[PDB]
Amino acid sequence: ADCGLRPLFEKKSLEDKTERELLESYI
Amino acid sequence: IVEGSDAEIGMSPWQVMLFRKSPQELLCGASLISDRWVLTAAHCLLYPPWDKNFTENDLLVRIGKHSRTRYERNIEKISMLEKIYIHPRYNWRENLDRDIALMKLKKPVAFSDYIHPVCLPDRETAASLLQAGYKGRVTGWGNLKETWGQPSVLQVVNLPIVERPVCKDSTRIRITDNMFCAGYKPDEGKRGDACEGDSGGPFVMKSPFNNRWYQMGIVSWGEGCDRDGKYGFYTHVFRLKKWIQKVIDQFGE
DNA sequence: GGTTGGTGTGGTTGG
Ligand SMILES: *C[C@@](*)(O)[C@H](CCCNC(N)=[NH2+])NC(=O)[C@@H]1CCCN1C(=O)[C@H](N)Cc1ccccc1
Repeated sequence: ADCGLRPLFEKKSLEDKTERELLESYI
Repeated sequence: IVEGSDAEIGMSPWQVMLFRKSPQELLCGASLISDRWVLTAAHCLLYPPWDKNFTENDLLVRIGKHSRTRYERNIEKISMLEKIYIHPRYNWRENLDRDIALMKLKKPVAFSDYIHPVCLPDRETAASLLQAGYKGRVTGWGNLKETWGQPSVLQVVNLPIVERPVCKDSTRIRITDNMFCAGYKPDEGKRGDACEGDSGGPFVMKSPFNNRWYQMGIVSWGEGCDRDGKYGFYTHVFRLKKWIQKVIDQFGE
């Protein structure tokens, strides 16, 4: 259902110090 | 993990640590793909060539960790395996083809700030994401160097998916379609990789479709940790979903 | 385990 959406990261519209590396890949 | 960092709290609500009863030690990582089912690499449970043959009995699942060492007193949660299912074509002899195993927990894991399941790859997401140069995220309490020494904490590393072929001229091992390799290239001037301890580890992705995270890989093998010219072989979770979804949908949670 | 605080999320250097 509500898979892969973190209650402290996605879920409070914050992102990790490295997440960003990952969507900069996909260019 | 090799050449990586501390996981920040709640960076992987999914990440599970599966680790021995007696002696009380760690054997692998798992990912919680739902309140009752856990995804691990099989070789964690069975490698006849070293006597690995653990049983629902001899193994322990512990969800919501952070520290390697301490028992996270009010976040960390320990569970009872009801059954394990190795994949019929698991090939422990040769090269680890569909080196996967599900295991269904005794009773359902309550979800939390800390416990949350990952997304399982849809055919679609699989199409768009699994591509070379694209980064993915691997995690765990594994050796810090191939040899020595271990984290007191969950390490996380960001590695790039490697070209299908490149993988190949890396290892004489007979590589297959239920295998994807991942790494920084010799010269790509960036490092990290999984390690002896890591296995079953989720190798996740974030669809910028919905911003959900996806398990794509699983830690499988490769030669050493961070060998210049070597790349970690994960498990095409996708590639093997149907068997994956057959069972959950057969006797699953 | 280790700085009675923090995901070793209370209040017992352990458990
Ligand atoms: C259990 C594990 O976590 C581990 C994953 C480590 C892989 N290293 C890197 N950098 N990705 N798996 C293993 O060590 C497996 C299980 C048994 C042997 N093995 C290996 O990866 C060997 N190092 C190589 C191998 C030998 C025979 C068949 C397949 C692979």
